[PDB]
Amino acid sequence: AIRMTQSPSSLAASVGDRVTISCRAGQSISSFLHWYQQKVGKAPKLLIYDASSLQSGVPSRFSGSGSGTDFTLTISSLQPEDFAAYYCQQSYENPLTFGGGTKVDTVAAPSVFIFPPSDEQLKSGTASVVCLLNNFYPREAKVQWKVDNALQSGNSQESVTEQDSKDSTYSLSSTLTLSKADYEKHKVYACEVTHQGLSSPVTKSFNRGE
Amino acid sequence: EIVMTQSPSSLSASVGDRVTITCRASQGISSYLAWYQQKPGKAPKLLIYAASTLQSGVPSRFSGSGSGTDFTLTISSLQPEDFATYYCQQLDSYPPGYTFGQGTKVDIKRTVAAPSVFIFPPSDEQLKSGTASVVCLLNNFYPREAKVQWKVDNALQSGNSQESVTEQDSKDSTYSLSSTLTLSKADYEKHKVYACEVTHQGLSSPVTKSFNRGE
Amino acid sequence: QVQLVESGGGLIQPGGSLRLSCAASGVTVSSNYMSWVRQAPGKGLEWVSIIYSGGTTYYADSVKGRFTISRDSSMNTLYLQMNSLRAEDTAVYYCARDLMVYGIDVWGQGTTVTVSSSTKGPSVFPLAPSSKGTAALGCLVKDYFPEPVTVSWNSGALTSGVHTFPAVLQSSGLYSLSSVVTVPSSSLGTQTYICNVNHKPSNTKVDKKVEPKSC
Amino acid sequence: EVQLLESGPGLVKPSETLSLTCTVSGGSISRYSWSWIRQPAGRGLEWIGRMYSSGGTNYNPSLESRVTMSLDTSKKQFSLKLSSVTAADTAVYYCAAASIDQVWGTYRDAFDIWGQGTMVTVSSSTKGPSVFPLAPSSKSTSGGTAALGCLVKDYFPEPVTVSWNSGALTSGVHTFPAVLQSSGLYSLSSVVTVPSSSLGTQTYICNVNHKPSNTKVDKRVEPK
Amino acid sequence: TNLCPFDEVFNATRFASVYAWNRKRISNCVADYSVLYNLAPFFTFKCYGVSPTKLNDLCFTNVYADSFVIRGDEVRQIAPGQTGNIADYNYKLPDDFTGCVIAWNSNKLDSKVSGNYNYLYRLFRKSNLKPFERDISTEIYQAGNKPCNGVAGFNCYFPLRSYSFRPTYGVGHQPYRVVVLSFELLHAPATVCGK
Repeated sequence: AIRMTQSPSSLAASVGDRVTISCRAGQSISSFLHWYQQKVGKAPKLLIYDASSLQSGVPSRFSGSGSGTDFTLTISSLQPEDFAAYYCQQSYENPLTFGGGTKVDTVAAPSVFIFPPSDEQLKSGTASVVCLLNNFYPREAKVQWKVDNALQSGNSQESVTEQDSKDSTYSLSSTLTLSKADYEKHKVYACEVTHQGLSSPVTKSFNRGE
Repeated sequence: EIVMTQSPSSLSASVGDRVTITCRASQGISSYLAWYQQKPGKAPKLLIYAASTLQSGVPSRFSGSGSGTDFTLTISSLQPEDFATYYCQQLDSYPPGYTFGQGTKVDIKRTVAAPSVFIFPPSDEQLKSGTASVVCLLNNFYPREAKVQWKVDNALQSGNSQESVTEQDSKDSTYSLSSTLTLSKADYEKHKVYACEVTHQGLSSPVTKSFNRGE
Repeated sequence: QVQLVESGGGLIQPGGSLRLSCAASGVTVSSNYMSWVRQAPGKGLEWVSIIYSGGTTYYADSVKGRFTISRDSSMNTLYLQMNSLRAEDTAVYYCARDLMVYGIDVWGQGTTVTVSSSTKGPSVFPLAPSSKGTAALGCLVKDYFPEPVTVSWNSGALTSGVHTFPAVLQSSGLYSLSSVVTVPSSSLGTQTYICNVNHKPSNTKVDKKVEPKSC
Repeated sequence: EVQLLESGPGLVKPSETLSLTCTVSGGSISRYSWSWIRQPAGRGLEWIGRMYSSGGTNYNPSLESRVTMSLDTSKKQFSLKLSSVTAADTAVYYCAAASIDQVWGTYRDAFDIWGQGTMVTVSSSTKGPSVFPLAPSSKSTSGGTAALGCLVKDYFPEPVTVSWNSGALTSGVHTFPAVLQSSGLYSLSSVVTVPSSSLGTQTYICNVNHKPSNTKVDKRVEPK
Repeated sequence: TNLCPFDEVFNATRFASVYAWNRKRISNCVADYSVLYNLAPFFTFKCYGVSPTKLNDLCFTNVYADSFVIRGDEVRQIAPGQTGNIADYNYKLPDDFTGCVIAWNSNKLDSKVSGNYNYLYRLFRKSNLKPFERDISTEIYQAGNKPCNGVAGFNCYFPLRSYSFRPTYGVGHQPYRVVVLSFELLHAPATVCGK
């Protein structure tokens, strides 16, 4: 199989920046290279075919170049809708192969919200506490849980959305799950947030039982 | 011209057997091949086209495979309505022709049955006309393959005999064959011992039935 | 109604001419690959000619310069003009719709062509049972033209154990055939056996009594 | 416009045969090449094979011994069979088609049409979620903006889909990636930020679909 | 002093299908006849109506370069006065064709192990093609009495098929790249001269 190698595997850039992604084939593939854009939770979309030809409706800020072994995707002025994973594909020989992908990721501080467990969930025997960070950039954030001021470690899981196609921000949720009996042993449930957009770490809490 | 060699010429199978028929092309024809089914008195029926694609309406137990020179038709589970004769075709433009295979007859298989051999001298009424027809009968045998050798005073006769085979009997699945040795009256009166030697799978050794002219 | 209907076949002397017709309904002849396929008695299918929807025609080597394929779009009919016919052209002729790689899906019922150089009723000779549990006797229906003949035994009263073989074509151009039956040996002296030979083309009906030969 | 819809088992046992089918609408089947592509979690796209309306097939050699592709032009469908499935066959499976090149060529190796993909999980029973409200309150109301949501808990396998107000509410919706809990069941949250004045005025209903278990729930989320 | 773009036609990395054959209009240039001047024996070279040794001494109004791909058994049809599926339904040359045809075995370029179904051809057409006619229509061919209405069914088939070029096939089923050079001389200024 013709091995395709992309560089970098991930890069962070601002709106208006020039982005360049290299793709190298293990052998000459002439011009049989295609570029795909994949948004979070979406199928891939064809961007460029035959190393340099733009697909219909693709903006002219995208450009492809290269031949033989070495290829490049350039975004001349990055837009909020361009934050995506990018893949090169060769179509010179079977099997068809993809590159490893390149993830393209102003500062905005998160808005922080906290949700106690619902009464419905408590009735069933468990307590999930949810912390929401809304509309922030860059993606890096630290979210810690404190329960009556005890730092939780290993007790929560988080996940992060897609770079919004309008404002290029992220949102994140973190969930702390306890048994109902353990939930009822404590009073103050807090999530602490550290982010570049914040002067200092911030905390939002509630007291069990309002 | 392309020569389509199809084998075997005939094969015997019971209901539920997995049947395989082979077609070999003289030169490469890629996937340009088709398989047909034909029953006595009917038109051919297209089974497979493009070597391995099943024609619409054909049961799924039929399947074709192969590309280039060697091709095989496969009946995974033979059914009663599948006892027929099958052909392969080079459905390719060059070189003209569109040649068919020699064909493969798929008859009903049963236990081996040896034939009953009878020899019939020419009638006195026919000898009065000037021609002598000696007939050898092979009654109710299986399988179809049978070899009949005429001997005239121990001289093996070839070229002056014709054969005829009945279709597989609808009740005991046996075949019956007739062989007619034709001579002039003058030639018939030049020899004494007339015999037909029958070799068959059901016979441990060749069976010979004979008569002497005028006894 | 998707069908092909052949006509125009029949008997003709060698060197003569004959025109076959193929009336189509459902399939448009001028829009398809239309082929003629023939099948001699007891042999396989032989491709004859094809006409492309664009007018391109092709012929087998054995029929080049003698056969010419044509069509009439207004009639939706395929034709095959056969000139300088020979004996080996004797076959059932099928017209068919060729789909190239998709096979030949539509076949006609076939029209019979017989090329031979005169109408004759058959001579019926007895195949007498020998003097030596079950015995075989029969009738030799020899030298007739054309096909076919029908044979019964005891006006249809005897059917069990009857084998009427398919006819063979002799070098003389006349057909020969034999119909045998196996009976218990105890009945040869008490049961009369007559074979009934019917040959409509010659207005010939013959009843031949088969008896054990008297030395 | 040609559309592609994947169908098949969302959950399969080890050593079974996965059978996927892609249904084709809105065009001629004979003008496209038809491909299967998979995307394992944390990996790139992997091409499985291609088929033509002529019956010609090409496979990825690494999968060729386990893969069979078939085309049913009468049903307008093409299918993938994958024998002897393993945990490594857990992926999103996409059907894709190649553009009907005119001057360019014929089957310009460039997948212009994609299906939405289907999640196939290989593990030895499917389980539907419970849906709990994340109710808006003073603790999820910072000034003029309030947050509310649904917690979609204890289901297996992925995926779930969530919409709000039958698709009429899209602004401010954030549906997060599911997390695999230590129980081996997934949990996911979907939240929306809304004007605080709309609490008790706009009805907020999250529409949850867990296709593997055929579980659909419309949960109304009310304050307090 | 522009040179006629012959390298772009012969040295092209990808060729067109026979049903959608590509044509390069070459005019107002100096023809370096050398790609066809000395061709090796493994090249099929047949000229009609004009001699190759005289092409350097002739000026033409326009020279058309038609390129496509067929299989080996079909190259004999790319000629004046020929019939067949390629000649009648894909690429037809006139009876008074003035030019040369060039064809070479491209089994090392257009044949994949798993089959190269990219190259296509037309199988069904209601009538024959006129000389230099290109039909890229993909309408469902009606072979029966009932209208198709874009439905692939009985007596309603798609008019294009794939070649499936595999290297293990015979020479008659291996891909051949064809380049047809037409030499036109009408009432016009002659601009394609030789040197």
